[PDB]
Amino acid sequence: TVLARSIAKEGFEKISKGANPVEIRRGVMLAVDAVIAELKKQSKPVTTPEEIAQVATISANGDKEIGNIISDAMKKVGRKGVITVKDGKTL
Amino acid sequence: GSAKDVKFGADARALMLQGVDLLADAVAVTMGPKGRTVIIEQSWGSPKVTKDGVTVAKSIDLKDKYKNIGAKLVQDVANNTNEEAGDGTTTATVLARSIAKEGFEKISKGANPVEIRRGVMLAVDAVIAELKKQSKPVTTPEEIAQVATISANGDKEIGNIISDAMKKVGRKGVITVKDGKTLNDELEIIEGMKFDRGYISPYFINTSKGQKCEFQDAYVLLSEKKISSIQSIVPALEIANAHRKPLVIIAEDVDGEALSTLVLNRLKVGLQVVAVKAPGFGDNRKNQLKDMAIATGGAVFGEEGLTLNLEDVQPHDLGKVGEVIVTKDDAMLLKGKGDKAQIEKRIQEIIEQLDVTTSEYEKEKLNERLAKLSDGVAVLKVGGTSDVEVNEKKDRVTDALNATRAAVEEGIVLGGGCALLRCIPALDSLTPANEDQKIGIEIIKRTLKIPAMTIAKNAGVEGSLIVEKIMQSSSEVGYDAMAGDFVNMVEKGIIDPTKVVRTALLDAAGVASLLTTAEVVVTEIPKE
Amino acid sequence: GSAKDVKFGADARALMLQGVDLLADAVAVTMGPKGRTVIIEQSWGSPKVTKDGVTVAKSIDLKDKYKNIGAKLVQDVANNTNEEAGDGTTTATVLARSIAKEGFEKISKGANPVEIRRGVMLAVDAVIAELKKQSKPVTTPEEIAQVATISANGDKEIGNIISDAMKKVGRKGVITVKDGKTLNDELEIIEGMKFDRGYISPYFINTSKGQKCEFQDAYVLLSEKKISSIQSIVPALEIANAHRKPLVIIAEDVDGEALSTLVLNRLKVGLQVVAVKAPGFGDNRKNQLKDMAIATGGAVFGEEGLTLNLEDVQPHDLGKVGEVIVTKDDAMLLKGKGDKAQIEKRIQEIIEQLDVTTSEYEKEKLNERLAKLSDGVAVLKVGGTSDVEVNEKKDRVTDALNATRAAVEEGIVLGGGCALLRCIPALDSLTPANEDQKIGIEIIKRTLKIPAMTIAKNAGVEGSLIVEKIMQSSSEVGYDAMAGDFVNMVEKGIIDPTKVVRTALLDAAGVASLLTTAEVVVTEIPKE
Amino acid sequence: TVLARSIAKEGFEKISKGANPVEIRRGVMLAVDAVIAELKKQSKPVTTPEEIAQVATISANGDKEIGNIISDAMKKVGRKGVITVKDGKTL
Ligand SMILES: Nc1ncnc2c1ncn2[C@@H]1O[C@H](COP(=O)(O)OP(=O)(O)O)[C@@H](O)[C@H]1O
Ligand SMILES: Nc1ncnc2c1ncn2[C@@H]1O[C@H](COP(=O)(O)OP(=O)(O)O)[C@@H](O)[C@H]1O
Ligand code: BEF
Ligand code: BEF
Ligand SMILES: [K+]
Ligand SMILES: [K+]
Ligand SMILES: [Mg+2]
Ligand SMILES: [Mg+2]
Repeated sequence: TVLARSIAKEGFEKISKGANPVEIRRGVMLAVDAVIAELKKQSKPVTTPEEIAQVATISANGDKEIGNIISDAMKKVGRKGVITVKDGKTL
Repeated sequence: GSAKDVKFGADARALMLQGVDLLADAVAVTMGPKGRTVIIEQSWGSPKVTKDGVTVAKSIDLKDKYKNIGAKLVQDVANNTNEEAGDGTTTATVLARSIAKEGFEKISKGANPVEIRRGVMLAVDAVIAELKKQSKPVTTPEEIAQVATISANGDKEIGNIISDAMKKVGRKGVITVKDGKTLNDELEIIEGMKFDRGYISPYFINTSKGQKCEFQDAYVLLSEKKISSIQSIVPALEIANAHRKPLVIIAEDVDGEALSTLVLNRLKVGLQVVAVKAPGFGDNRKNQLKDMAIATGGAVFGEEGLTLNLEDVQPHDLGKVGEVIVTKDDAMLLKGKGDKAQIEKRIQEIIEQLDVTTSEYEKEKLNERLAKLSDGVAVLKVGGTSDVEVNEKKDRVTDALNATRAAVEEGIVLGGGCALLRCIPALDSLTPANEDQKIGIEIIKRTLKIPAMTIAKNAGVEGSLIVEKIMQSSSEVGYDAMAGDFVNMVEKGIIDPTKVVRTALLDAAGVASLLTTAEVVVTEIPKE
Repeated sequence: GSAKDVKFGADARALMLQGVDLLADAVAVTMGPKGRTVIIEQSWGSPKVTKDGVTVAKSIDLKDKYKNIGAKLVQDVANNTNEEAGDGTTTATVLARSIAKEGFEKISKGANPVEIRRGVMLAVDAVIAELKKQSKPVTTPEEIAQVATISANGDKEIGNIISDAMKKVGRKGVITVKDGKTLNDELEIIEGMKFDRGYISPYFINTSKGQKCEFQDAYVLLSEKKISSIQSIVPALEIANAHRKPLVIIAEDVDGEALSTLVLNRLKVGLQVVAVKAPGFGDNRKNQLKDMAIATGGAVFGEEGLTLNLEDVQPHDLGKVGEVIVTKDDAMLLKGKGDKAQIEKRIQEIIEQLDVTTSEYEKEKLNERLAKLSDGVAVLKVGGTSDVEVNEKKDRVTDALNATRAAVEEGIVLGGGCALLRCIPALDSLTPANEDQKIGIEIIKRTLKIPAMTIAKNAGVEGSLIVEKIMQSSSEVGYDAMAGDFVNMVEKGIIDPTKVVRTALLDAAGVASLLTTAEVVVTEIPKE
Repeated sequence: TVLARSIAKEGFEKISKGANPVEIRRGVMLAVDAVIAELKKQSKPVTTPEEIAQVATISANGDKEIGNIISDAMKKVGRKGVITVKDGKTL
């Protein structure tokens, strides 16, 4: 959403009388294609079960118990197994 | 009746022209390259984002009764052009406004607006007679790629896909567009026959693969009504087992008894059979099973007034196919040995049956029978990342696709507006019968400049200045509004179907020149 | 009951006269050449664009109760004239207003409005008695073309089409207009009989064309009640196959059993048959099948108190037709060999059957049977590019077509208003019985100038100046408001039916001279 | 006045976020200095008394009596004399 607003805001400024927004669009998508082409180069596969524990901990807003539970559940079922969450009752 | 309100003379003319000017200012921005999109609120979900000048015109409905009269009559122009030609609706709306505005000036007390109407139509007849002279048929498959590329807002992928789809299917083949799912566009050429229905029992799977029943050189049994009993089904299988070939059973349905027979002989020693219901739903399948029969060479059984029965079948009475592929939701027959000399006679029957009638549903399933039977159809799955995007590109693909089919039948002509600008010298030799018809011819002479002028205006340059320098120039020279300089056209690849140019002009002039003959306007009271 | 509001004297006169003036100013602009169209808001779709002066009048309904009374009473003038003659409705509305205005001026305290009414009607009687003297029958087929050309707003193509259609069908033949599809107008002269009903089973198509069954030199089987069984149908077909001619089966219906036999014998060896139901709907078809019978020469089977049965048929008992054409929605019999000496006796029975009765629907289908049978009917499919245009051009075509059919029965007279202007000398010899009757005669004497005056006005010239220079001129001279100069009329081709002139005058004077006798007006309260 | 609006209109378009209106002013005055310096080159002095009648005739909305009257008044008083107008009474 912040990326959407930023492209909207920066787009609703350059619209003068001589600008072609449709070509600006073509350039926007050329740039997006090239940048998602760079992410994949500097990407690296996740191999160790501690990288699973880190990915979980970060997107859970830094809750480290969540990271250990999700890493444990994914070790005992497989990284492409079926984990599913429910409304617990305990504390 | 309803309490009404009347307005006379210049006051009413002004209000309607305000309605016209609004609806045309809204649509004029979407013209040519450097044209611009229009966001329309959809009442239920996310909005539309268009560039087509009918989605823009049909949406805009006005509060005031007099302005709405102007808007409605412009919707009628944009709509008549869309149905008749498929592109050129913005070209129509701007030509319409120009004829209304130029008309709501020459209306003095002594002017005869009806004779002016007659002169306007004298001018239009001469100009569409001049377009047809300077027109030329579309011949090379590079000209097809060009027309498609132009009407798609200069997207060359659209031009190549449509030219490719039209080379492998024929210039009058059947191309159809769908909401794609991937990110890129795809050309899928269905070759052969297929209907949206799978095998009944998941025991016919002999593939050891993705849930398929797969045969080669099979027989076909076509039944109109159900196969209820063991009695009716047994003779066909004796034939199939005797000749030692697989068998497909296409019927309205296979009852649990005949079904229990089929599954049994499949699971033990291993007779090769498989069953599917009919395409459907009612009266249609009766024709469509008949189509399949002559495509493979055989007879539909249980027919109403032939009543070919199942109990007396014979091996020649079964259809023959080279290979059969059946999944859980669809069956495909590929290489029917069906005496092509007779299926062509069939095709000719179905094509006249559509030229005769139209019901939007009989003609729908009608084209289904041609496509399913004829030379494989092309389908175009368009890409995109979000929904509103796909609907835009899909509006452009269809306008690109309609344009090419209107060029192959009626020739091409210069683009950028230069098609009409190159007709004014035709108007300069008209000899009007009186003063009023002279006014009309001058109305058209001015209006022919509007298309080129509105493209330069949208490009950000001076409109009339570009128009003047074109007319001074040669016959093949005109304005490329993207590159922003003058070019030869056909060498550069800017062309439009002559059909779209002439129908756009004709539907606009027709409607507009009648509005300008008005003197009174009667509207319902706006109670609340 | 409902709370009401009363108004007396000059106040009510003024308000009603305000309502009359508005509705008549709206329509007066649509008079003669150089008249101008009027756009009416339709509550649902694109608006109308008319020039007919009743479509303009029946729409205008005013908010105020008193002005609306004026409007309604002018609407009733315009409508009485249309139904009686079919053209001249603008002519009536301006005459009605002129008698109303001149009447709400002479109403002082000592005047008697009802004797003024009596004087007006003495003047009107004298003038329509003068029209009939200066009337002359229309004889040459060129005067037909002129009457049409004039009342169609000067469209000469329309005049040639209606004159041609009336040469090939008879001056009292049956011409009827339809919404055409092409760009130009088409005259189609239907030959024989045709009814709006097609074949039952789509297996009788032997044309390999636009879904037609086409026979030559066929038999006809006319049945009043259904053909249910194989039993009743077989003997007729044995006749048809033996004589080796096709057979058509017009019955109330063909039940599925005899139908199954018909379809069977068609699809194998190939007996030539076809079936259609009766025209309909109830008691009518009983007469129309009998009409069909004697037109071809045969017998209707199952008749009530004759009950000709199907099982004992004979080849003379079947009708014979030279050519048979049946499509998916309509069948046409062309050249029935029916002993013309007897179909003529039938015509005489049906024409006496209409002179006796009138129900607006019994007389409707009555005329359907006459036209269908003898001289064939003409249809006039009108061109145009958009809908509103076709609807406009169609209002003008019908007004021309009503004019020609009202001229061939009651003669022609000068046009441009000169018809009435050449009657004023008749009023100058009336000797009124008292003062009030003199006022009425003077009212009409003034009113007779209104038509010529309102035409010149729309043309942009001085109305009354042209009217005077006409009266000073000879008897054949008057004003061509298109060319803008004085001409002989018949040599120039400006003429009008005497029927439209007198009925417009008579319906206007009739209603207007009664409005002017009013002293009180009672209206419902305008609650909300 | 028409030249002013055209400069205002054309000026209130080029004002984006990165444009410098004050430097645009400097260029405007560079252009104006350059153009009034070209007028003075293609200018020519007025010598004949018919060109006086012509200038007067033009700026008076083409009233030729006015042009001749002002030429006569300026022949009889000097080209830098004093002419002055009053509310006349005659026709
Ligand atoms: N790249 C271009 N340069 C100049 N003119 C063009 C170009 N592309 C299209 N045009 C012209 O613009 C007009 C608009 O065509 P149309 O399909 O009606 O566009 P729209 O769909 O926006 O109305 C056509 O007459 C066409 O020839
Ligand atoms: N070309 C013409 N020149 C002069 N008068 C004409 C011409 N055409 C029609 N008129 C007159 O105008 C009147 C209007 O004709 P009609 O069709 O009844 O009126 P409307 O215009 O309401 O249809 C008629 O009396 C006719 O004689
Ligand atoms: F808006 Be386009 F010319 F159809
Ligand atoms: F409007 Be017309 F006089 F019928
Ligand atoms: K568009
Ligand atoms: K009229
Ligand atoms: Mg379009
Ligand atoms: Mg009329």
